[PDB]
Amino acid sequence: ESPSLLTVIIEIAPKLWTTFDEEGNEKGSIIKVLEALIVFLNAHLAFNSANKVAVIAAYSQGIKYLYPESTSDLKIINSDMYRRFRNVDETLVEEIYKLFELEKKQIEQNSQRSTLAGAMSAGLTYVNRISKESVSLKSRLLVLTCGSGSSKDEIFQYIPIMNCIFSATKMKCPIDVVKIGGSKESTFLQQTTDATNGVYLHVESTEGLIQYLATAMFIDPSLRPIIVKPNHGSVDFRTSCYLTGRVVAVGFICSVCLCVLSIIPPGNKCPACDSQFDEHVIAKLKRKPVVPR
Amino acid sequence: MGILDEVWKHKLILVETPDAQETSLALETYRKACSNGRGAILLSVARGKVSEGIDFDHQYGRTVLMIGIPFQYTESRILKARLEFMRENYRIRENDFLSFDAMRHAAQCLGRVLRGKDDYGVMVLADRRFSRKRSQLPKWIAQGLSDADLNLSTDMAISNTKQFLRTMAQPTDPKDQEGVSVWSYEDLIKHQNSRK
Amino acid sequence: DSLSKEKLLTNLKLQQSLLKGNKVLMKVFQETVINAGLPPSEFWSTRIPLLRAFALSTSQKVGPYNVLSTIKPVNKVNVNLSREKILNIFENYPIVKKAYTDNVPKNFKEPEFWARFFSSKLFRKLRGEKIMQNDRGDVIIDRYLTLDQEFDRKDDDMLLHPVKKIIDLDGNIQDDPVVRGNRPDFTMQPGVDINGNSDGTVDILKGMNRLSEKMIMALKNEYNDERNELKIDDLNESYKTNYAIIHLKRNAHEKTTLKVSNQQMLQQLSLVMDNLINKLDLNQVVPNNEVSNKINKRVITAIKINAKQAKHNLEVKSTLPIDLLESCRMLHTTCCEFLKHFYIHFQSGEQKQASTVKKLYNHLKDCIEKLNELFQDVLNGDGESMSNTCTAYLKPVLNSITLATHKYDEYFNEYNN
Amino acid sequence: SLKHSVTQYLEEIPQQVQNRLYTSPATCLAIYRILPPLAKFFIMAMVFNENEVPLLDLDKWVNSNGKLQFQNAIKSMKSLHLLIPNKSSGTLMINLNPTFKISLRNALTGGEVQNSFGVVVEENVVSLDLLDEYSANKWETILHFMVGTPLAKIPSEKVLNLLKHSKLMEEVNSTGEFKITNEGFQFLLQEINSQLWTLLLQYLKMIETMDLVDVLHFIFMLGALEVGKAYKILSETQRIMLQDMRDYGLVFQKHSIFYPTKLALMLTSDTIPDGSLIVETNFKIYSYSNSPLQIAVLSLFVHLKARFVNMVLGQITRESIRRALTNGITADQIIAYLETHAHPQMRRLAEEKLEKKLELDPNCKEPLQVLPPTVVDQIRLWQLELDRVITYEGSLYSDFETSQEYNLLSKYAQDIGVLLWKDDKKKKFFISKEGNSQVLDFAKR
Amino acid sequence: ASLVASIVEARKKRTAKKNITPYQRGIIRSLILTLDCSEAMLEKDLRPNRHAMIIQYAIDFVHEFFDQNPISQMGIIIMRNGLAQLVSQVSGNPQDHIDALKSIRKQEPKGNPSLQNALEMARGLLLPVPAHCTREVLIVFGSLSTTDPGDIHQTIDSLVSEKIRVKVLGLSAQVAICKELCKATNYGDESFYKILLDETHLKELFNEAVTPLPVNKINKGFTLVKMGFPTRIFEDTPTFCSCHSKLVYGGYFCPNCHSKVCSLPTVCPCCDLMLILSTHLARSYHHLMPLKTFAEVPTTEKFRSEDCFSCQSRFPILLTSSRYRCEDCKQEFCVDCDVFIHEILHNCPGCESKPV
Amino acid sequence: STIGKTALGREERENEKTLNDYYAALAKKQA
Ligand SMILES: [Zn+2]
Ligand SMILES: [Zn+2]
Ligand SMILES: [Zn+2]
Ligand SMILES: [Zn+2]
Ligand SMILES: [Zn+2]
Repeated sequence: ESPSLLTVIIEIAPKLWTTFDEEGNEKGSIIKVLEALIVFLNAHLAFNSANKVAVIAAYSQGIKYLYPESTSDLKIINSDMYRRFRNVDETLVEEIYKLFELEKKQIEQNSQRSTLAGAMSAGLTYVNRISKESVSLKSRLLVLTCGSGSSKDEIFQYIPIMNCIFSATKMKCPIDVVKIGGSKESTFLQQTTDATNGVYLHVESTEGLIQYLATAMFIDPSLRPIIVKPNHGSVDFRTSCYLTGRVVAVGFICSVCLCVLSIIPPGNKCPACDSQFDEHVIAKLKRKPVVPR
Repeated sequence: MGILDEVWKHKLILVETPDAQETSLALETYRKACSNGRGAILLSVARGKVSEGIDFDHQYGRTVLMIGIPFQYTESRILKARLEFMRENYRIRENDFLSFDAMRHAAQCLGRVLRGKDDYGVMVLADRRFSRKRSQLPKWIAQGLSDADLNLSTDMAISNTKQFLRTMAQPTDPKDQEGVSVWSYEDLIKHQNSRK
Repeated sequence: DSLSKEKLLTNLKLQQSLLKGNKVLMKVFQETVINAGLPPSEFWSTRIPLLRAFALSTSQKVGPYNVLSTIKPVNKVNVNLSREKILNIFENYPIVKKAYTDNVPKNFKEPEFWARFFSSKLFRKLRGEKIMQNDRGDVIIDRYLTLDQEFDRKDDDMLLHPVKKIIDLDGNIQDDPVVRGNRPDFTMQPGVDINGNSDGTVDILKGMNRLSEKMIMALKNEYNDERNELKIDDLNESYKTNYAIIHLKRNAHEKTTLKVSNQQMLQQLSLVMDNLINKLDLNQVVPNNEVSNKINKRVITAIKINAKQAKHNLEVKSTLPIDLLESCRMLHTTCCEFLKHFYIHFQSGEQKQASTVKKLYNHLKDCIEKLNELFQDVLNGDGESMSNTCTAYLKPVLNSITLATHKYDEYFNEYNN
Repeated sequence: SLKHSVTQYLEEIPQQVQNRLYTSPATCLAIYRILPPLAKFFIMAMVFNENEVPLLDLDKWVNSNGKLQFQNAIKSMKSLHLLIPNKSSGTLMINLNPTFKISLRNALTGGEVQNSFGVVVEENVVSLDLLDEYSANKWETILHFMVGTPLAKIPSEKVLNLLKHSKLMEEVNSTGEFKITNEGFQFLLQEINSQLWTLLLQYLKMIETMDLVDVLHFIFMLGALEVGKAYKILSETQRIMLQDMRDYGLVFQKHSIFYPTKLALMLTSDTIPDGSLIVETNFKIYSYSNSPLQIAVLSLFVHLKARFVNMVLGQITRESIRRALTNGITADQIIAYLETHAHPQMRRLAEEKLEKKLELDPNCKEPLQVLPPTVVDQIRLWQLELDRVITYEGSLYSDFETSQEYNLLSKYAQDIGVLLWKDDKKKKFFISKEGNSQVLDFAKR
Repeated sequence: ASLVASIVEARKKRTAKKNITPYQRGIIRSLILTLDCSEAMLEKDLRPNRHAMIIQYAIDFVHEFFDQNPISQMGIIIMRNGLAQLVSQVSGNPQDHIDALKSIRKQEPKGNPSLQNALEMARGLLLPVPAHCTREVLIVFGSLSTTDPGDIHQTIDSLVSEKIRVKVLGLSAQVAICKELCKATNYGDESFYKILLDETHLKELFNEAVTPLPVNKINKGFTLVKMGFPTRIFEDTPTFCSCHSKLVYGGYFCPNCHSKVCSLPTVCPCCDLMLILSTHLARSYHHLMPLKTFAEVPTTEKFRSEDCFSCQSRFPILLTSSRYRCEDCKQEFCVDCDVFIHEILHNCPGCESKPV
Repeated sequence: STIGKTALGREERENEKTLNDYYAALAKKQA
């Protein structure tokens, strides 16, 4: 009914995609998702003539805005493509080429953490700027992540993703997630989709991605209330402990810092805020249930 | 007329009496009512026992209504003789001395409102004859008396009082008084160095 | 004092007061206390706050104020009075109460008493108005005028006390006891008449002063300093906040229930670069028609479940009859109340409540039996048509009750034997 | 109304012509955008899969709340024959048109397009200086000739003929002059997008034997093109069609290469104010507008007295109002123009008036009247004055032998809705000239 | 010089924002909102009237407070006819309080206010609260006089003994007893007694009251609270809820007694266990790890990029550099972003993107 | 604006009862 902005955040990392190719029998599967995303963006632009497109790539050493251009060309797609569609696709491919060159130069750099949270925050900031500038535009976030590569530690991603969830809920900006890899579910991203009215999808095979993109992640903000989401997974809205690394259904959270704990911390002292708990108070919770003698 | 009935709804009424003990108890009651937030109004004589030492600061004194110039009784033989003696000896005019005597008590009552620089109050002189006595008020009161307030109306004075109280109810900026009205040891040393 | 857990639980009058007014609380109470047999103290233990709120509603009174001044008579004149104002008048003027109690049942009724009081000079004197000799007043009320004088003397003695030297005006006049000067002019002395006696205007001033003093003193009922007052606060050191700072360290272990090298990574990167520069076919995105059907089947498989949940995501309309539904709700409510009490006593942590825990466990077992009996009754009456629906309606509470009993049994097995 | 009008015209076209119309991806890209959002979603779902999906599966996607929207979407999609319903094996399978599917696939995936969108000469021109000025001037000339204000360069015989043959701009040779009508005023009240679409639709209906599919190919491709760039020259009919379109100020020719203009992009989708005016209780109008088009259209129902650079001042008079009404303009349309061109001062004062009304009586939500009710009352009263005298053409029936026959004839006339007046006491009645023949035939029978 | 005046005013505004420290704040709050409904509230200084504007802003405050403090609780008291009337019991349901305010807005205010009565009622309402929660009372006072039956100083002493904290928002002028209350009840701090100057400043004060108050160093109540995270259930048939005894399509299952609850966060009606979701706790992490302020870069030095890092927007070119940087990551940000990252978001995109 | 108009011219009671009876029984039991 009204124009909507689509901000696609793609987590393209050589380490992430090499593991996918090695575990599978598909070589260069990254290209497949590139052209699948290109056709998806063309379809989004064909939905209406007043809708914009933004692409943010999260590479090893940071983030980059593939579209629109920064601070103001090779032929990779036929020039017969629609002028508006090509104006975005050619720039996207050129920035992909430049990004690959830049990251190839620093391939030896030891990056121990991903940048998906920063990419999501940048996308939200871009949505805010465009909405404030133009006046009466809807917005939508898409996150294409490669989960095949084993992650080092996802704990540090918890807080920023939750803040992004809150901001998206304030701006009524659904965020959808598409995961390509081995793990069937990503707890944090699935929580993001469920709490922001998004769509969480996990696909094992890179081929035929356009079907999923067109049938599942094509719900524009105008008809979200009238379209039922295809998500199948169910979340628990739980969090892992702080010193045992297990999901806790019932536990103790420190009042001062609201840090979760499955069991009483050793030494009767919080391991995060260095706060000493009262012995008399802590004994009460340690007391066992009452049963007749 | 029933005006005291209207006053009673908003504040308690305490009245100065000839009995010194009763007046002291009235002062204590007025202070208690001002402290507990009930709100109180104290009626006294400008040349009475309260104005000769009792001080109203902070919560105790907020508004001072000087109802008329506290002129002495002109038709008094003692005062007339004193005026004649002063005119003959010190060459002081009778009107000048009478105005001085009244303005002195008016200022005496006015000055019992402020203890420090964080205290505030509204001082209304209700008489047509104060309009020409600005030059006779103390210097620190004359400087604060603006030219637009020389002759006001009751409603306009009420509006000004409301605005002034609302303005004075805000937190003061520390920088606005850091070294211009309140001096620390370093500021005092700087003043001494600049002066020397 | 009185507003405490023990007294609120023991004040049966308050319990009978709020429950008579509140119907829903009575709805639960009738089932859980009359037929079920739950102790009233146990019932109110979890509703302490309701009792305190209902008590505070009626346990508060307005502050003292000048009522006779608010009384405006406004030829006939109509003056309106209310019970609250009558009580305020009695509280503020004990003489009126004295003349009321001894005369209302004896000589004349309350309306006549109030009319005579309003017409009398006593009301004028208590209003702080100058009494006029021309006014006739009332003969009956005037008998108390001298008693009012005596009461005023007694109240003056009640209020008199030593005053601090800071605001001691008596010391100001007694500082020099041998002062002899010129007597003040008549403008500086109380007004007097031709005959030389007082005009009476000072009396009303003293009356209003005494009224204010009495109100302030009544505030202070049964229910060093000079240095602090005289010190200049503005010149003191500015107040400094004493808030505590916190530094939150972040170090948490990962959740608990092939490696690729730089050469392979660079080789794949070179491959993708070469492919992109050489050629790119967007038409290859279209599937082969052998995987499109599978993808569509998977997506529609998810869609069916999502729609089934979404079509049914004021109480919702129900198929059961009103009587049976109400009975089911009653059973659920009583069972839930028993469960709440059982869990409270079980997790109290003190063994002194073992008898209460046992009684609540027996009550829960009886609740299970009652649920089974209701299921059987509905099964036979409705021929299984509504039995399944009722069981679905009451399924979670049955599971909770049986879980509580199972946990109690397991812990008893471990503890006792 | 934009999408509704275009969709209605496209629906009236035969299916045989639609199938050939969907050959070029350029036309498909334009037609796709006009459908409702739900229809667009379904079309995008169906385009990328080469299979048949049952209608029930599509129904599952829509929530209970949007069930109504599902009906409109499916009805609109089926009206254009875009979705071909095939029933077999007891299931009402739904499939997409193969030509439409292939066209969308080519457009989206950059497949073979046969240069439907055209080529680029890489010889750009100054759009602001030349394209904007040319199109603005030409559109202004046509609109000026429509509003009737004198203008030197009269429009070409092509557009003049289209105007006359259309309901717009009624003309009579006996009178020897051209005047605006009710539809003309509505056209002038419509926005630029709808103003262009109306003329283009009239041209589409006017053209006879130049293919209907070719005309839509050219129009939709023109909408596809972007302003400020060159495009080398196409169909044989499209050559003369391009020359004709140059007469509407859409495409600019040097005198080999044609350039689209701002209106070309305006065709595809949409995109103090000029035109806002103040109306006083003294029947005075002060319009803060500087444009001959606005001045001329205001002159229709305003007795202009003077003008300034920044604004135009006039007075409402019975003569001007009667002129506008005689031209067929409705008071509703006049008040619509005034309301949609109300000044911010008038809007703020009317908002304060509504706020005061609701504050005084918030129980009733009174309507928001931007301009004083007296002007509305006066205009409607003048319309009533014009409508005071009512006359009909027909014949009077009397001298009936039998009351039964009189009642029979009068009742038949009432049943066929051609009875205007009757009197039983006089046994007389009057019927319309249209129904005179039917009444006479019934009387004979 | 007007543009430079605007720039210097912006710098002065940022001066206060410069000083930010990770103060310890009590996320778990128990607030008692006391409203004044007396004859003094019939004045027209606030349009249409004080009662109407105050009630509207109270509704908005309730919405914001329960949006940003999911695990807190609120209660509503009013002052009418010199008596304190309770209109909302302490609970975690925002809808009940909103409906209570919608009911309150109708009745005309009359009578005198009673601060002592209101404070006693608030103390009684806050008596049954855990020691780990912060007991707060927000009063909207409009009158210049107080009529009380007892000694207000004794009530103030009792409040100090009970460790309750009182914030007072005045309308016209400072009241001595209000100042003494707000000072003695906040360890001598005198910044908790605010008098508004206009409608916009009243809105700003109401919004400021939302954020949790920092705790005192000497007031230690550190402890561990037993809470559980339930799992949402999707059922085919309606079932009776253990909290309201009403049929609902689905509800969260407690992990300690398996009873179902309609909405979160609420104390379980059976095991008296607090049920919350991870997002409810996540909403308060920014109060424990506030983002450090951003300082503008002087024009003397050389800038990094011509476009904003977070939004990719051209930096306006003209005297004063329109750039803001994050010291942690040293990434230039535009003025439009800075406010968004410091008001809506709570993470720096540059810091998140920088690997370690 | 009246232009189009034609021109002017010529039960809880039992619940309370059982409540009272039960409380009377309670009081008698305590006494
Ligand atoms: Zn901690
Ligand atoms: Zn419920
Ligand atoms: Zn539970
Ligand atoms: Zn940073
Ligand atoms: Zn920016």
